[PDB]
Amino acid sequence: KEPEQLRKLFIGGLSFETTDESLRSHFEQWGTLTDCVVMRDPNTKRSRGFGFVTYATVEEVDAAMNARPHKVDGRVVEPKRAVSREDSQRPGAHLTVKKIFVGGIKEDTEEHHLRDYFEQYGKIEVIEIMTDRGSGKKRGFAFVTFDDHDSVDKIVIQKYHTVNGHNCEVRKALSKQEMASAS
DNA sequence: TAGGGTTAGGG
Repeated sequence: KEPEQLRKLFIGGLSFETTDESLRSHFEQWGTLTDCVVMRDPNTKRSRGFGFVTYATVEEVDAAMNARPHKVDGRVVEPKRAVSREDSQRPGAHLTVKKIFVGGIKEDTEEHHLRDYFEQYGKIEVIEIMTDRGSGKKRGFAFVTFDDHDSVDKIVIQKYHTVNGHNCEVRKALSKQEMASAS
């Protein structure tokens, strides 16, 4: 059995009217639900506008994500891979982005090294292996842009990534200003 | 639109 964290989707933008039951009614169309909850304010019981659904397998999660866009109780909602409580504290953890930062890549890394690891996650649009503009020296990191934000979301929730023979660190790309704001 | 009484003892 796969870990609960990887079987779970965050569902944002729920209608006020959505309950555990109507959410379940919709998302069971793509597999067995082991968990399904709408988050509510404890005192007022009013919906917080989001919840979670958990499938019995990650394959069912993939099937649900392939069926976007999802309309639940008359509202288009925003399903996202569930980011752990720990990781949710990091700058940019919940951004909707198509680009990843790939850190700690060998100096002799070439585009094909990145394709041979990342193409299995989604359609690649742009690969940029970064060099210093003045010196031409390799800087040890790259950016990869995909055609679907879910490709990025599914990558960054995994721990290890092997490029050009060795582990690298993969994070959602923060803009120049976001990087400054995160410092 | 980021979590449900779900996060650092006591030796």
